[PDB]
Amino acid sequence: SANDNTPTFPEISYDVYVYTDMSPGDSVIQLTAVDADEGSNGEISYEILVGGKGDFVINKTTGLVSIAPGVELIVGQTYALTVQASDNAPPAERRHSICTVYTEVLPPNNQSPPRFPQLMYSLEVSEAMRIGAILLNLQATDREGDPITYAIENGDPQRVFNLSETTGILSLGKALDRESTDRYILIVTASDGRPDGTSTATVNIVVTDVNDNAPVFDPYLPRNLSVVEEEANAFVGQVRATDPDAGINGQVHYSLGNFNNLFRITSNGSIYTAVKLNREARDHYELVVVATDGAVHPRHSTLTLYIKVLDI
Ligand SMILES: [Ca+2]
Ligand SMILES: [Ca+2]
Ligand SMILES: [Ca+2]
Ligand SMILES: [Ca+2]
Ligand SMILES: [Ca+2]
Repeated sequence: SANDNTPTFPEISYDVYVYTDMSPGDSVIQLTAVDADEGSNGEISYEILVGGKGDFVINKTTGLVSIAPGVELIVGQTYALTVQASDNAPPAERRHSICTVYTEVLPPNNQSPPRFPQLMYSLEVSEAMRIGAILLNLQATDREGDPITYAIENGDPQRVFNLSETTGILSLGKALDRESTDRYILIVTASDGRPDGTSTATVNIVVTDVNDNAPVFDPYLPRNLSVVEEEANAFVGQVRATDPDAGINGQVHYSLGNFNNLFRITSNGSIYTAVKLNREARDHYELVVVATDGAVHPRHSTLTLYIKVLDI
């Protein structure tokens, strides 16, 4: 006879779920539309029209949608597959119907780990930062809404830092000092709860300097010194101090607390007689030299030297 019946699906739409762990060729859904108008015209030919985006395919005669060749399914991905049941009458006398498949990609067994907003974090702290002061909230959220367990794993042997098990706030647990340790680099972890479900991340704490160390003089350098009389710019002796702080806070500058019209001092701390010294006038000069770090909010140190002038 003629073509008299339209190839029809039983439903309008299909919600079906797909996973990350799937491989090419794995069956997604068997769609079967009835035409039942027997002839060439009773014989159906399926086809995805649009919305597969290269990650899906249907077998023409069977009506079976499968994962396409060579594709990796990204998680949390929407797809809407319009699939067309075409009957095999001539093009003139053809009939068509449509059906839409609504798919979402999931994680393997639908449970990713909890993920951090970043893979690395760069912090900065002053060694002077108050104990208990919060450094960083590590709010790593969990796709499925599971409860999170935070904890540091490596990079903190001291436990100088405390990461709240529940809240993910990173407080400071013991007092910082920069000379002890100049920077910490932690490894931190969120837990889904099961072993498969745990992400990692790295925090890079960098401690910055305060002037909390006065320049200390070398203990062994000579304090009891000699000089020749009747000589301007004559060498007397040398002092030396150091500062375990850094920057301008590390640089030491030598100054004289007395006798600065008589004696002078260099950048390096060498002391010279600025004028023609004399034994008949003054054979005991008890001089005090001062080291001051060249810093904002500076610190001082003193050293009384014992200079006794000789003649020859
Ligand atoms: Ca038909
Ligand atoms: Ca999870
Ligand atoms: Ca310090
Ligand atoms: Ca200092
Ligand atoms: Ca310091």
